[PDB]
Order: sequence, then C-alpha cells, then structure tokens
Amino acid sequence: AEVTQLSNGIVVATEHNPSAHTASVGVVFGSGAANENPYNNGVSNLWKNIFLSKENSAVAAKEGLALSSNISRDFQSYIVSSLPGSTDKSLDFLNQSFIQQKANLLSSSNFEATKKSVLKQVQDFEENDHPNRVLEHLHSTAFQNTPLSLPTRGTLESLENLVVADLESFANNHFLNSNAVVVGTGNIKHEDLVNSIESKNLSLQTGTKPVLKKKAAFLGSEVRLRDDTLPKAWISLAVEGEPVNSPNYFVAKLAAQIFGSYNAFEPASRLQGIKLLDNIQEYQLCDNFNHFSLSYKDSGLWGFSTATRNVTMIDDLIHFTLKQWNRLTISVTDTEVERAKSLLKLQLGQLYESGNPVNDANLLGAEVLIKGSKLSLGEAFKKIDAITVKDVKAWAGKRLWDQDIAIAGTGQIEGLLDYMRIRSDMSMMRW
Amino acid sequence: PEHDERKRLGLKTVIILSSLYLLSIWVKKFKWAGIKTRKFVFNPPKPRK
Ligand SMILES: CCCCCCCCCCCCCCC(=O)O[C@H](COC(=O)CCCCCCCCCCCC)COP(=O)(O)O
Repeated sequence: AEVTQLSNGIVVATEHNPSAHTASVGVVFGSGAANENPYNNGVSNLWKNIFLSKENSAVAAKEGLALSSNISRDFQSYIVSSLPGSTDKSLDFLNQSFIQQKANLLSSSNFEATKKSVLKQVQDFEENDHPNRVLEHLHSTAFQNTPLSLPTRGTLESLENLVVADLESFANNHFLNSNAVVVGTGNIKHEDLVNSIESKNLSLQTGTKPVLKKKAAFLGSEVRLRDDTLPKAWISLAVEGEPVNSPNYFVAKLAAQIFGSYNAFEPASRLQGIKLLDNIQEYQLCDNFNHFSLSYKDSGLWGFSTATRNVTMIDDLIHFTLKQWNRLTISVTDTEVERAKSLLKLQLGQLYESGNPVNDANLLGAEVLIKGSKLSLGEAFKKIDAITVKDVKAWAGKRLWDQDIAIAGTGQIEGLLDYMRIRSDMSMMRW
Repeated sequence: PEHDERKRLGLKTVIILSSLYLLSIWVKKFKWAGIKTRKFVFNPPKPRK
C-alpha cells in the first residue's frame, strides 16, 4: 500500500496490491469543467460519451476489457479495466483510436447519434433528480461570473449549439503531455508498467494549456425555483470553505462530521450523538439531511443539504440548524471533538481502501496532478489525532461567525423566508 | 418665566432627534437593498400536468 511516482517525461503513478484480482490502466487529465467558457459548456460530457459509444466499446469487449470515464471539475479520466495477465492489451487500446488515430471516432453519424443521447440525459436530469439539481444551482449562484459555476453536464442550449469542430478545438488545447498523468492500480507492478510504456516512444506534443483569465470568488446570493406541483422541498446552504492543500483541510472535515447526516426512516440513525436531533424529532421537521465539505484548488464550500415534507415549518428547521453552527465558536465540548475524530477516520478509510480499482484510479490521479505525490493513510491519521478544541474554535470564528451565505431551493419553498432573516442567524448574540 | 430655560432644552432635543432621523434613513436603505434588486424570470411550463 505504497505509492510510486516516476517521471521519464511522463508522470506514471501506481499503487501495487498483490491481493487483487483485476487491474486498471488509464490516463487522467488536469482540465475539467472549470476550464470552459459559457458557449462550449459540457463539451467534456461529449468526450466521455463517445469514448463509451457502442462502436468503440464493441472493440474493447472482444479482448475482455471494460471502459469507464468520469467528468468533474479540475480533472477528467478515461479508464480501461482488465485481468492482471492482460495489461499490455490495455495500453494498446488507449494508444489506438484515442491518442494516435482519434479521427474515426469523430464521424458524422457517430457524433449525431451520440449528441441526441446526451440531450436526453440532461433533460431527464433537469426534471427528476431534485437533490442533485439543487446542489448544482448552489455552485451556480455562489460563484457566478467565474469559472467554478458551470455545470459539469452542460445546459440544454449550450449542448445544442455544439458541432464536431468544437471537440478537436477542446482536445488540442487540453489533452497535452504535461497536463496528464498515467495511473495504474490493482494487481500490477510499478516496473512492468514503466518498461511497457517506454518499450515504444509513447508521448504527446506541446503542453502549456491556457491560463484561466478570471480567478474564483465567493458571493453571497440566493436563487429560488418554486414549483407548487412537487410534493416536497429541497434546500442547500453553505459558506466559503477550505481549498486543497490548505492548512485547515482536515479541520473543516472534522467540523462537518460533528453534525453528520440523518435519515428519519432508519431506526439506528435516530440514536446518534448529535445535539441537533433533539429539536428535529420533536415535531419531525425533515426527512433527511447531510453535512459536506467540498474542496478544490481555488476555494471550497462548507454546508448542508436537506429535504422535507413539513412545508409549513421550514423556517424552524433553518433556525435550529444555524443556531448549532454558532456553538463551534463559543461552546463546543470535548466529547464532541473526540467522537468526530473516530468517525472521520472510518469515513476516510472506506473511501481510500475500498475494493474497486476504478475508484482508486480517479483518487490517485487527482492527488498527483495537484500535489505531485500521494499522502498516506497513516500520515492523514496522524494529522487528525492532533486537532484540539482550540483549533476548531479558531477555524470557526474565522470562517462561519457572521459571514455571508449562499442558498438554493426548489419545490414548496413558500415558507422559506428571505435573505436577511436567515443571514442574521450567523451570530448568536449571546456571546 | 420659563422662557430662557425652555429654549436651551429645545436645543438639546432637536440636535439629538435630527441625528437619530438621519441614521434611520441610512439603516433602512441598507436592510432594504436585497428586495429592491431582486429579479424575476418566467419560462412557461410544458403543458400536460
Ligand atoms: C413616553 C413619552 C414619549 C415622549 C415623546 C417625545 C416627543 C418629542 C417631544 C420631546 C419631549 C421629551 C422631553 C425630552 C427632554 O426634555 O430631554 C431634555 C434634553 O434631553 C434630550 O435631548 C432627550 C432627547 C429626547 C429624544 C427621545 C429619544 C426617543 C427614545 C425613546 C424615548 C421614549 C421611551 C432634558 O435634558 P436633561 O435631562 O439632560 O437636562
């Protein structure tokens, strides 16, 4: 369980694990949805699809190879999965028709059948997936007129005005040699991957992608999409957070574990050691909530997201939650810090030590593009054990005490009050 | 006989109440800024609900 980087001109990272039964080989680029303009939006969502299109995936299934991809902010990936005695066939699939001869994939009939399939995925997303299209509007209203707000799927009219000339224009500027990391996880040695790459002269050409005119900036705002024919209400709310390679990275994750997540229909979820659950369950204010801490290379977001069916007591759920956030500055206790230490080490252990080599290839590729090297699970555990009560109160008085918020909501949100009745709840006025 | 005493307490009350009246106009316009700049877009729904 140790990571090895070795740059011969191309960065190659690999974590061997000889108790695995499969092996993944792919390439991860360092340009995501936060490297686009508002007219070619969601053009990386058309590069994932045509890699998974039916004529391209029929060729891979004839050698026992599975394809997988993922589009986010700040990175994308294209993974090829196989059996551990067959990884040399995995490099030859990435070399042909994605790197070298990538012209036959961009036909006129293969592109037109693909675009009308991506046009119906985003249309069904906009009408059915309500807790996830509200979290998208939270990024759209907090970082407006700034790169970090464009949706990773694109929009329905930015997807329609997209021709085949736009994809090679995106690939020429972003799929370069220095903006790239080649990953391999699972049952594969580090030295058999390096020799098999330099058994040929696998490379790319130019490097030095464009340099991202406007920086990221947080703005206090709100957006309301009321729909009275939906049976619920969904609401997200956040403040500014801690970015990647920030010195308060683990301190913001420990603070969200203090309040955690909840499900009203699970019996063991109702018995958690969270002080907010005493006010929630007396009048049954919600169905579920969850606290998060997102982090990027520019900034972050710290907050929570809920879904309720009590549409006349919405303003009590917002009042009681924002009152408990005040206690991280004034009156947090030592048994709440020690409980969140144990649960954070279990949550970090199930994300970084799962059984899917496709999952560990997106995690390894991001941390080597943005830092150059990987941080161990033993070193992250040593950092979490050294947080005190003073560090949480120093972080909380800087980041959430009397600060601006961003709100987003849909459904039966008539009982949601306006901005200044919610903004004033970010300081208890008892200290 | 209260004439000279009256106009001296009328000076203190008018100075105090004019600086309270000017500050309430500033305070009101700060708390009313989010309502005056609120926007509204209408897209007609698809018609078979
Ligand atoms: C409940 C009674 C309400 C009175 C309504 C006032 C109507 C205006 C007419 C002025 C008559 C008041 C006499 C003041 C006075 O002689 O003080 C004078 C001068 O002091 C002042 O300027 C007081 C300013 C008055 C503004 C009151 C602030 C309003 C905040 C709430 C107050 C109600 C609880 C006495 O001065 P001195 O006692 O220091 O010698």
